[PDB]
Amino acid sequence: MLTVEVEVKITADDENKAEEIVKRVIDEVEREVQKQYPNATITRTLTRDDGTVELRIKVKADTEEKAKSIIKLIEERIEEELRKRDPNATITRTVRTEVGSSWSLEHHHHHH
Repeated sequence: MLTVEVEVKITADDENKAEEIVKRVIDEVEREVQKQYPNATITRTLTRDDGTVELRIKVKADTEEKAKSIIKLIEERIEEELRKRDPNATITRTVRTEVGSSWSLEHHHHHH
């Protein structure tokens, strides 16, 4: 089990609504993801700013690929629902976790 974060910086005219709409999405997707991916735990961290909301979704899952699926469910719904109140909402997705432990120190020379 690995954890992966995605930091989506959202520029919006009404950041106050932007945050609350995204939260509504995260939770309505989360309850479904706990049934489809019972391994995958979603955590959310939003912080508002002068015409911005910094969204950080932390998905702890078996694989970051299946976690990318979960992130995409959140992406589609946050973008849709937010623009329905505020069309100024442009989201900028940046992956905060670059999946390490790539370098496998596989040392083996068995005498037979």
